[PDB]
Amino acid sequence: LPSIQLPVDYNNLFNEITDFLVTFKQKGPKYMAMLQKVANRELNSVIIDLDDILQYQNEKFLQGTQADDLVSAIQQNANHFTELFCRAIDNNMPLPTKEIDYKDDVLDVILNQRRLRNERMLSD
Amino acid sequence: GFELSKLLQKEHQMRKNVIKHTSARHSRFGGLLSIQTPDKTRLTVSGSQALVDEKIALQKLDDSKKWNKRIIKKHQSVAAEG
Amino acid sequence: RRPQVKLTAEKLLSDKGLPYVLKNAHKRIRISSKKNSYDNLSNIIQFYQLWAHELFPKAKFKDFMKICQTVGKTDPVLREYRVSLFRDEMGM
DNA sequence: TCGTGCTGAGTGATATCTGCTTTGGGTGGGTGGGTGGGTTGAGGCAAT
DNA sequence: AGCAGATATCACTCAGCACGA
Repeated sequence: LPSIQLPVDYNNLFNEITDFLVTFKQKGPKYMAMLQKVANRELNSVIIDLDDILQYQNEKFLQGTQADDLVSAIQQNANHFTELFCRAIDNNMPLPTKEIDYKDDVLDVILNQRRLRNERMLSD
Repeated sequence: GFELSKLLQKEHQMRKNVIKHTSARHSRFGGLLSIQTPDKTRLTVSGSQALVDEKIALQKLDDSKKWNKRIIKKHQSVAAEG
Repeated sequence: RRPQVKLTAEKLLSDKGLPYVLKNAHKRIRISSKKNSYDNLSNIIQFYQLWAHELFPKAKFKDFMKICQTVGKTDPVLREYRVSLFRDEMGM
């Protein structure tokens, strides 16, 4: 498995994606509001507009803090960036603002009981 | 005929006792049970009888086990001694 | 070339084991004169079966019993433990 | 007649290596079948 | 890659004897 040296650093791109999600504005940030809606079970699909990414890159370049070209990286290889964006969204998911019936979901109960079992095992 | 009728009745009683272990619905109905031990740990069993009864649940728990302790029997062929 | 799991004296004497039985076995078990004899037998077997399962999942109940028998016959530490128990109770 | 090893070869058992074959498609055949699939186009034949 | 058959090396049970009690 010989290695190659490609001019892409996924850590910097992940930082770029997180900054774009947190700070981008077009009120509060558009994508922060979208994630808040998703948390309350109001939205089940998030769409990333490449126009917003291009505008954010242009603004960053204008401010003098030139950043990596995220639009081209997304276009050239989009499969990895889906997972990258999913991870970025997960790391910055806001807490729900509308109470929901957690106990109704099977997954919630199963994970809670797995946590209880893990705590019991650790206490041993 | 009298003995045959008596034996048929005996088999009928045995089958009636066996019936309680059979599910009314088909096998693929897919009922899952969770049973709580005295300590807060849950074990999983499958079958309608498990949900409706506890002794059946423990019997199934026992029965499901794979490991068997070896039993050695000292058998002597009668033909050996003639 | 894999060590087998055995019901060793070590196991028996652990916190989950004989001490567990002594600590909480009268509370859970109850023989009732108003209940059928089969029910009382099933209750006792239920308690001991759950304890056994907790202790030593590999074996069945009857198998467990047999194993217990052999262990108790063989092990000298277990013998000591038992004697200790009996002695301490006789002193009360 | 209990307890504790030492001996022991027998009776296992279960953790562990050695060889197909397959998809489907003629780069396995028609002495494996056509009721296990493929399969639309041309061609010859009988009833019409 | 997965599956079915097989080899061989892994333990465990009943077997029985010496000491002493």
